[PDB]
Amino acid sequence: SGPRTLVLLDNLNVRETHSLFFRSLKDRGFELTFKTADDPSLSLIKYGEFLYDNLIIFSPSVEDFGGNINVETISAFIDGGGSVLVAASSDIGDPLRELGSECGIEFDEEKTAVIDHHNYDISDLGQHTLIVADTENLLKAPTIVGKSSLNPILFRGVGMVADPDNPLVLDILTGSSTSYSFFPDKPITQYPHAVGKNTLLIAGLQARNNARVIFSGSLDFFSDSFFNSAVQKAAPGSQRYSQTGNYELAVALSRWVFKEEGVLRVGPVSHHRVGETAPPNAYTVTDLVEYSIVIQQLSNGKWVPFDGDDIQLEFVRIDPFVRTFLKKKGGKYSVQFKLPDVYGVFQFKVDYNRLGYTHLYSSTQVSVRPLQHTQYERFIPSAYPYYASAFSMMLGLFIFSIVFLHMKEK
Amino acid sequence: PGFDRTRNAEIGNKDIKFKHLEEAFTSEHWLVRIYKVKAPDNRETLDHKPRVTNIFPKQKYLSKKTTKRKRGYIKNKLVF
Repeated sequence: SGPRTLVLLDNLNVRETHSLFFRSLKDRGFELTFKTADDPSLSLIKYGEFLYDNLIIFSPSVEDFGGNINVETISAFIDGGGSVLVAASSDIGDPLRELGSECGIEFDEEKTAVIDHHNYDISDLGQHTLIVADTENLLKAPTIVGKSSLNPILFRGVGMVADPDNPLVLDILTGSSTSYSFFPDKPITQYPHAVGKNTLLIAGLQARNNARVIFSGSLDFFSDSFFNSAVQKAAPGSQRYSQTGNYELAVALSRWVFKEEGVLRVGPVSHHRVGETAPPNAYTVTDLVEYSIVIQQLSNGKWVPFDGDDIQLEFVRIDPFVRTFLKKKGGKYSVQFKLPDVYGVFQFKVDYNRLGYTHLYSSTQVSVRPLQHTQYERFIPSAYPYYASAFSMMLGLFIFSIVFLHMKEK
Repeated sequence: PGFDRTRNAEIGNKDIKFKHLEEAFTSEHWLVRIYKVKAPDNRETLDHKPRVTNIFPKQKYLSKKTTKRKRGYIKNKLVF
C-alpha cells in the first residue's frame, strides 16, 4: 500500500496530545494529512481513484462524517484494498458502531467501559475504569504484536466482542478473567455484554482481499500520557514498572495494518515433466510431474526469499487426490510426483494461510488425458502363444495353397 | 404488469433480489438469460443490529445534509 495516509481528528488539538505516535508514523515514511471529521472537502474516491491509500480514524463521538464519507463509502474503501485503523473512546457514536458491524465486530453501548475491579491502575478516577491488561492474554503471533517481551499495558475504552466461529476475525488483545463491560453508573440488570475473557480490547480483521483492519476500542491507548506513564496494579504487593510497554505494541500494530511486517507474494509458477523444460499440453496418465513456485516476503522494504517450513500442494479435481509438502531448493519450493490414474482436468491449489501472514493462493489448471492407442504395451511375454498361433496359421495357409492347386491325383 | 404468455398467470413474487448472482446478459426478447456467479463474500457481517438496551435513551440523530451543505456533526467538538 502507498504511503499517503489520512487522519480523521476530532478537535484538531488531538494531534498535539498524540504527537508521539504520529512522529513515529512519519519517521517510518508516511504522508500524514490531518482533517476534522466534519469537513466539507473530505472524500476518498474521486472518479474511481482512491487518492488515499491508508485511513486512520481517531475521532470517536461522531454521528455523520463530513462530506461523502458514509459507512458504505468506507466499506467500499476496504473492499478496494485500503487499510483502516479506528479508535473509539467511551463516547462511540453511530457510524463507528456501524463500521464495526460491517466488519463483523460488535461494539458495546455508547456509555459503557471495560470495568475491571482487580486490575485497575493507581491512576484512576475511583471508577476503576482504567484497566491494566497483562501481556499474557495476547494473540501470540510474532508478526502482529512484535518479537520482544512487553510490560503490562494500559487501556481505557469500550469492550467489543467477536463471533467465536468467525474465520476472518482476529483478537489481538482480550480482557482479563474478571473484567466486565457495563454502565459504571447504573446497576447491572440485564446480562452484561462480553462479561468474561471474551471481552475484546484490540480486535483485527484480515479480509479476503487482504485488507488489514484494527479496531482499538480506546483512543487513549495511543495517547502520549500512556506511552510515558508508570504502571502498577492496585492489588497489594504488585510490582511497579518504569515503562508501560504500550509504545512497542502500538508500533507493531501500526506496522502490521499498513502492510509492512507480514506480507507474502507468489511469483511465477512452473510445471513440467521430469527431464524437459517446457510445460506440455495435456499430460498423460502416470507421468512424472515437477511443480515449482517462488514465494517472497517483504522484509523492511525489499522482497527476500521465504523460509516456509510447512507449505502444502493440493492436486484437486473436485476433492484433493494428492497433498504433499513443498521442499525448498535454490529459491523455490518444488516437488516432483506422479499423476494419479484418473483422467480429467486437475488443478494445483497452493493455498498458504497463516495467523498474521497474508493469504497466498495460486491455482493452475492442467488436463490429464488417458493413454494414446500407440502408448499401450506391446510384445508382452505372457502372450507369446497367441502371436505364434496367428502366424502359424498364415504359414499353414500358404503351404496348403501350394499343395491344393498342384496336387496330383492317383 | 407481470404476465407470463405461456403460463397465462400473473407472477406472485414481483420483486426478487440476488445475493450471490448478478445479471450478465439478457437477449432482446428475453429468450436467453445469462447470469454471473459473483466472488465469495468479501467479509462476514453481523446477522443482527448491534446491542441496544433501554437504560439510556437512544436519541437517534437526524441526517441534516443536502447536496450543498456537506458538513457532519461531532458530539465532543469545542464550539467557537
